[PDB]
Amino acid sequence: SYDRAITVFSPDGHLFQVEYAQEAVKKGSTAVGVRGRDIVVLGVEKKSVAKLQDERTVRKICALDDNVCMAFAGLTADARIVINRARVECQSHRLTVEDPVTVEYITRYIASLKQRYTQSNGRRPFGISALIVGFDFDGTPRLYQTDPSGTYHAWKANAIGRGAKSVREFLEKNYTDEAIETDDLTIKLVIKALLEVVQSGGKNIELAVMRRDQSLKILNPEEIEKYVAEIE
Amino acid sequence: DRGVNTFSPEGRLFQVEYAIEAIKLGSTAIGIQTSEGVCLAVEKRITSPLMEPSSIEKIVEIDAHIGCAMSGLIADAKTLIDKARVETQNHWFTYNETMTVESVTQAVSNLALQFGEEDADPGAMSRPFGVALLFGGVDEKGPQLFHMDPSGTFVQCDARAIGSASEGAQSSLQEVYHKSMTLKEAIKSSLIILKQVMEEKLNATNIELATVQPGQNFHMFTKEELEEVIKDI
Amino acid sequence: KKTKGPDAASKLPLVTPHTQCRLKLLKLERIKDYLLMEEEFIRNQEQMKPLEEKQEEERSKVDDLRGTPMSVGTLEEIIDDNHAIVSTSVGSEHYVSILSFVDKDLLEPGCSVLLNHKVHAVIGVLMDDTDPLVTVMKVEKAPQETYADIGGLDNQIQEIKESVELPLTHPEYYEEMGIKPPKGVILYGPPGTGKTLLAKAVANQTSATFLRVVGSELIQKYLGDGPKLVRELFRVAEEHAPSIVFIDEIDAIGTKRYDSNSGGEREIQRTMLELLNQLDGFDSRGDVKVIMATNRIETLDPALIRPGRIDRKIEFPLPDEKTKKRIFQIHTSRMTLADDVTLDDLIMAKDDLSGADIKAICTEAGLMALRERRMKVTNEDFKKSKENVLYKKQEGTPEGLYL
Amino acid sequence: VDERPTEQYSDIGGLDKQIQELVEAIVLPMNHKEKFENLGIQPPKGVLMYGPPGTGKTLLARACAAQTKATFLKLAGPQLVQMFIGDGAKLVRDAFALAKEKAPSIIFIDELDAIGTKRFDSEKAGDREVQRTMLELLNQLDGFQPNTQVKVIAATNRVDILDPALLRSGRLDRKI
Amino acid sequence: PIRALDEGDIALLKTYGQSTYSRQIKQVEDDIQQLLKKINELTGIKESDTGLAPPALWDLAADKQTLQSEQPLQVARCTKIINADSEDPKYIINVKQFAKFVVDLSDQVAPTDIEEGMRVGVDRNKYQIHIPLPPKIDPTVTMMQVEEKPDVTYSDVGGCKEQIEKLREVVETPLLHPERFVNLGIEPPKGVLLFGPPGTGKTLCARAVANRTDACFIRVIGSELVQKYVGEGARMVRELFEMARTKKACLIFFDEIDAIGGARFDDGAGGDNEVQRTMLELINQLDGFDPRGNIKVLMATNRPDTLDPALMRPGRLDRKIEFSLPDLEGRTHIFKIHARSMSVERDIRFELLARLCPNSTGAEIRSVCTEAGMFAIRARRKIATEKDFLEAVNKVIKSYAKFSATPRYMTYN
Ligand SMILES: Nc1ncnc2c1ncn2[C@@H]1O[C@H](COP(=O)(O)OP(=O)(O)OP(=O)(O)O)[C@@H](O)[C@H]1O
Ligand SMILES: Nc1ncnc2c1ncn2[C@@H]1O[C@H](COP(=O)(O)OP(=O)(O)OP(=O)(O)O)[C@@H](O)[C@H]1O
Ligand SMILES: Nc1ncnc2c1ncn2[C@@H]1O[C@H](COP(=O)(O)OP(=O)(O)OP(=O)(O)O)[C@@H](O)[C@H]1O
Ligand SMILES: [Mg+2]
Ligand SMILES: [Mg+2]
Ligand SMILES: [Mg+2]
Repeated sequence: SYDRAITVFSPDGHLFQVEYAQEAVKKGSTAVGVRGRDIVVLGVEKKSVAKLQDERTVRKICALDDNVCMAFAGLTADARIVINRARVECQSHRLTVEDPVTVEYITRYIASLKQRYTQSNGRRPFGISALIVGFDFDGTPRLYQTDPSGTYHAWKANAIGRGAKSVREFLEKNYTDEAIETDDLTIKLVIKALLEVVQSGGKNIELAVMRRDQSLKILNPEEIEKYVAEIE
Repeated sequence: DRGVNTFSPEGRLFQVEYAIEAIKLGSTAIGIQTSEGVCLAVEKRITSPLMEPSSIEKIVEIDAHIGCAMSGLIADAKTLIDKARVETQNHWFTYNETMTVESVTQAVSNLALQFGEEDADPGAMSRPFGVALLFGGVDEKGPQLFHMDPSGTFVQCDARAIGSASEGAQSSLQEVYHKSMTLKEAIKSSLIILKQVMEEKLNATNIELATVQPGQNFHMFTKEELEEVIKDI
Repeated sequence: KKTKGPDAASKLPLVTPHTQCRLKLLKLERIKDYLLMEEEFIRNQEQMKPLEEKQEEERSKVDDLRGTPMSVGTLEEIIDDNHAIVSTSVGSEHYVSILSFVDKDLLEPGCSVLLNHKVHAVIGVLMDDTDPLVTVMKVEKAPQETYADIGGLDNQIQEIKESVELPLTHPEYYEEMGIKPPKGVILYGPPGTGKTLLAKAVANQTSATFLRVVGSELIQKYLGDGPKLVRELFRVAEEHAPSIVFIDEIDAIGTKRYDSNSGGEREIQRTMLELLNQLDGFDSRGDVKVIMATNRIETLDPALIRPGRIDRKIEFPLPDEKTKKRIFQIHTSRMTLADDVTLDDLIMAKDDLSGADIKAICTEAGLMALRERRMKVTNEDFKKSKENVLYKKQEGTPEGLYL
Repeated sequence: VDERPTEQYSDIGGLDKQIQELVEAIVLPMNHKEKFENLGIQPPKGVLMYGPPGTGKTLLARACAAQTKATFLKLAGPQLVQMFIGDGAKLVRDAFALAKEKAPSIIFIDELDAIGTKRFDSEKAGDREVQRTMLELLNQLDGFQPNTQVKVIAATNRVDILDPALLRSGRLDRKI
Repeated sequence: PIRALDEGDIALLKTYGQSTYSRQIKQVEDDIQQLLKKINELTGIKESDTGLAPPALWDLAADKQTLQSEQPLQVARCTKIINADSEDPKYIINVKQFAKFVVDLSDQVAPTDIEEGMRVGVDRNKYQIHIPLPPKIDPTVTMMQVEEKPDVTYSDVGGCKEQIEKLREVVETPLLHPERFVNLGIEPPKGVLLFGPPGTGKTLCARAVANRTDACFIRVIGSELVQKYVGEGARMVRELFEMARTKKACLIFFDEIDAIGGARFDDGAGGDNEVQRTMLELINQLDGFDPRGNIKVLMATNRPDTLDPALMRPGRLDRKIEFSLPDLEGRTHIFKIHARSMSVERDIRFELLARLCPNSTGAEIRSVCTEAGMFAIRARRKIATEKDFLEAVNKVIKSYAKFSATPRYMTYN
């Protein structure tokens, strides 16, 4: 059983392996999530459709539970693994607490999973940052971000991966209650933000929407094209 | 190369020294012990306006009479908090009493520095926790304030400030604190020092304040209360 | 005296319109007119004013007393009013007599002293001994560019202007607060992103005595000549009035010091040490400001980049979106573009496209045009240039690892 | 050495078991020369003080001085090298000279690591005069029979670089 | 399919395009280019043959008197004397680089006035001896004295009190008050080498000493210590120390001694050979069978690890002084010192900037105090503000010119 200390402090007070994993999260794709008044929207900018790849198996938005979904940015394989562990935990909590999980709870579990992978022996930090959205039992929309460092936070909106900060600055100046007044405005808000990073637009961003009662819905390419035209 | 458990020419562990250094990066936190009670304050250090300031919890409760303030690898603080709560409830379950602040800190400290690489455990901790806990609570002995450093060292203190502003926050605490200080006087003095060290103008949204008193349980001030104090301070 | 010897240039006040036009014709005609007027007047007044009673018989006497082939020698410990010691190029200590023509002042030890060939005698002082390998670094034909030629670098141009132009343009602005004007900016960035362009721009509106260096010509093959060429360079800089010395490609003499084992890699270290000592050491430094350009700021020894010697580290990055269109506008002007070759499209796509790439695409585009026997660039003539100029570049991560 | 310093073998520490080895290469063979021939054994006319930096070589050197009464002869590694070709040659020739003159004395060549370096050479050989100086010193040392009494001892802070010839047989042979 | 370009093709191409007045434009430009050359050629670089004192102040003597100076007063040649045969008028001299000789003493000079070792004025033709020459004082060696007082006092050297006291204990008190070192008989430590990260005031303190040295403060321009011809450097250092041992309480500063000193080796071109020889001469002079006297040495470096051991050991340099990064109080004092001449608003809290500038050095503290009012000048104000200073700190240090950790990076709370 390999039991070497992979991540260990360094002078001036830092954890290299945690930083390095963070950059790996950066080089990924750009993913944006915003919390509306009664809707939570996630989007992603696709590096390349490739004209042969079957778009079905390359989904970078998934549902941990009927009321929780997430988007990520980083090593794919690390992302698929983390999602499986979250999915099983969601069912386990349903089994014991007899109630649907809360976005805050599942975020703590996923965050606690990553925290256990930085400090552990003979392991590598997870190379993904995850954006978790969902509607709690009370109905209040929720948005959570988790970094590889294991720190998790609640946001009105934010962006990970390549083209994160610039997008967030765009979000910071352009986010407002008026922009979150209508569902369409929220959806268009997302698209413009990605367009701030992605070039082609309409055909290079995949969008998904979660409502209070309805489960996750992925916008059709026609719907994405229609919204892009409306913005223009 | 340079195993975690290594000794320097001075007899100093390398990892423990680094971890203590990392503490400085964390935000400020002020804890003052008074006969009327123990008060804690902290700087939230909001990264961005989008982030919800409610989800940055720098002051948690361990029991109805114990509170903690953190600074450092907040990700590392989580496991330390969980152990403290379990130990408190285990003590209540067995002895049908409330664990004293020193006992809880001693239990938490015993978790700090229990790390190794070879022949330790299938998944033991490899590295030291980089976080400095200010334990505050009321026990049979009255109000108690204990600071814990990453080295597993806990020592009751009358007034202390941890974080990036510790040096100078301590200095200010020196010029003002005195034995007969009341809780309100401690809270105000704590708020001023936090205001001085905080670059951003101090308002009601960027600072967490909590207090524990012999009568009341652990209490975390709400926005309405926080505004009232900073109004005069 | 500290003569503020300018670039001795600007003889082209600059024709305002660049499009072949009679306005250009008339203006350049005015330029020629004044130039011819000057030539005529100088020749005429040289011929006229019959001062032919010249030569100031007395100066003829002095020249007579100081014979033919005068020799250059180094003055040494001066003994008496009418006596001093000299050292010829062979390093032989003659004992000469200072004649009356020599001003007893201005003759200090170490000052090159003229001599009479036959009877070694200090005949006159020489205040121009600048190393013929150093005087070749004074720009005397100002490069033809203006801050408007460069584009898309506002923030990165204002920074240099606030330490190479304003401090001598409105120096009251600085003293009013007492902050000493920043001295020395290092322009570090990826290849082909400006750097030298901004250097030439600041050379143009100099108002000073620009000195150009290479970054390798300083290194010399004779032990010590290295760490004396730099000394001579900066001595000349301080002797002349306000100056800016551009030590381009400082990556050459800048490698991080190390406990070496060779000799050349120790002489180079000594050269860097001389540079550091003089730029910020026991001394001072008058109105001498140093501009350094490099491709790799991570290699420079921490020391030659310190916030007391090289402040205001500019960060010339790869051009951004709007800057790309600006540079295309500035580099496509003097071409007869067609009506469907608007450049608002060639931008984007590749995230790697520098200013050098832009100029290459613009030039191998006109060259492409001169292949269908046309002088009006075409959109195909531009779309066939991206596949011929931007190539051989490296690539990145394998798709799938990330999105 | 006109000043004739004032060191004595009680102002020096730990210098025993090597102080005596220097004694029987400096004082005894010069003071009482007869009893060395009494058997027929002569202490080689050279002792090299190889030892890590700042261990006390010059200390024992000035100790052998002062209490010598023999007009200690002093030199300097860097001083030997000179500008005009052969000036160092004259310096060394004379240095071993005026030693037969004022016959009673002992010469100490400090910083020997410089005047003599391992036999690297330049294809130009223009900067190889130091090698000529070192060969001259070696020749002088060779031309010396125990009948004459002018000892030579020198220190080298780094015995590594010394030319593995100055230690051959009859040149500096005893090591301390 | 790229067919070449024919001569007719080029000809037509040169003439189908808008050039109403363009041939004339090019011709006139060429005329201007050829006219500049004529203008400068006829106004070429003249009036540069200086070196002539104005034969007006001494105009009267600036005449046949000069010729009288010439002709008589034969120009002599310098030369030393290696012997003076007693009771035998013959002398032996070594001129300098030419050769040695045997010389007779001219009648005009009494033999007593001429001694062994003094410089004689031998004449050409037959090398006879004339008016002796005083001992030389080399120009390079004599061009090193401070001969001034740099405008830096101890007060301005903030942020380090222990360091300044340590330096003062060896550079000032042991010369300005020998009493304290006799009652205990403590030998004043001599030789202080200052370490420190690049830029901390290591040279600032050296300059500060020069303002109260009340003696010579020869500043070794290390670059001058190395010259082409062998032995030049050793002679340079020997003359340095010989002039040192000629006054009372001389202090010699070797700024950036890393240039002249380094680990010895014989691998690469036999090391530096000449440079190492100069280093060895310096070491011998500092310590050896020739007590130095009343001369002290201060040396500074960025990396002491690359110093030759025979020079780092005590004796040559005793009082090593770390110059570590300033503490909080040190930073506050440094800001206060490099802010007292700035038009800054009174309500500025300098105790906060100090915390916000961790692991910085004095040069950084300056570059922050400056470039702080620079933003004010950019805004066209006249009294900078605390916001300006804070923005300067964020744009100078901590984040300096590169801040990679930013995108969703808030793990330290
Ligand atoms: N933003 C820009 N605007 C205008 N011209 C530009 C721009 N960027 C590059 N160029 C042009 O690129 C050409 C290549 O030379 P340039 O001075 O730019 O190189 P550089 O950045 O100094 O290169 P090096 O890395 O080799 O020192 C110049 O003629 C310059 O005009
Ligand atoms: N063994 C020792 N006991 C006492 N003092 C010593 C000893 N060794 C050296 N010293 C002291 O060291 C001081 C400095 O010179 P030192 O004797 O160390 O030179 P060294 O070791 O001979 O030098 P180097 O070998 O580099 O020429 C002397 O004044 C001497 O008193
Ligand atoms: N502690 C300090 N207090 C006040 N000023 C300081 C302090 N440290 C540095 N400075 C300032 O830093 C400026 C730059 O220092 P300088 O580079 O000349 O010397 P140094 O720090 O010794 O570095 P170097 O290694 O280049 O010799 C000085 O003008 C000085 O005023
Ligand atoms: Mg140049
Ligand atoms: Mg050994
Ligand atoms: Mg210095």
